[PDB]
Amino acid sequence: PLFQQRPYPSPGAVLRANAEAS
Amino acid sequence: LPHLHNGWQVDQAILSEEDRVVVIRFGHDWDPTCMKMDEVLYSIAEKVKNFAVIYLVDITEVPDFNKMYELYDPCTVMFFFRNKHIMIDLGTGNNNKINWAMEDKQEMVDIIETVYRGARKGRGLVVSPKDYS
Amino acid sequence: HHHMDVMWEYKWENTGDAELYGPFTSAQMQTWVSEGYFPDGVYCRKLDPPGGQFYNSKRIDFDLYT
Repeated sequence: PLFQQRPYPSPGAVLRANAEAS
Repeated sequence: LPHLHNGWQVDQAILSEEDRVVVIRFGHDWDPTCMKMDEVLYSIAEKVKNFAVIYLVDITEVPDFNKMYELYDPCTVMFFFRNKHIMIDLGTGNNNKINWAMEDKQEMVDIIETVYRGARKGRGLVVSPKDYS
Repeated sequence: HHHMDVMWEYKWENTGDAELYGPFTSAQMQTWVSEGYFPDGVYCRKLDPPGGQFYNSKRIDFDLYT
């Protein structure tokens, strides 16, 4: 289908992204 | 049931398993829905122990994942496998998390076992045996 | 190798009077699926443990058990 839900990132990658945002 | 107390610990937990599904419950022990879920997860833990380990995370003490995992439901249970979030079609429209007190213990074992066999086989996606709409 | 492999039983309609069919291997069930025998699906289940609810085979992936 169109616009299928994508998987969330892993906890490591989440944490890294939060660090990026700061 | 074991708790993870900061982001680093959650990362360690996910990275600690090579051949088992890491099941995480994001929420609050004092929360009613999480109590129901916690009861079920507790009683099925022995059974799933060769293919699955369960951990609890309070999302006030450990807020790091709130925005990205969109933890706005009182109780969220999610699945990981060799450091990849694994999805389940539950016929709910939300393939990323089980966000209700899933009362049926045998059903939870079925789902957890399906995710495990699927994720091992390499799928990033499996479907729960029961449709939940 | 200690356990009996996964084994399936089904019925064509999801009732208590409907007829039960079994036991079949996972590869048997998967053959029947990928050959058109269950277009509208069947109500099947694993035999172990014997306390089991029935699931629509359309939601089941037998190739996971093979």
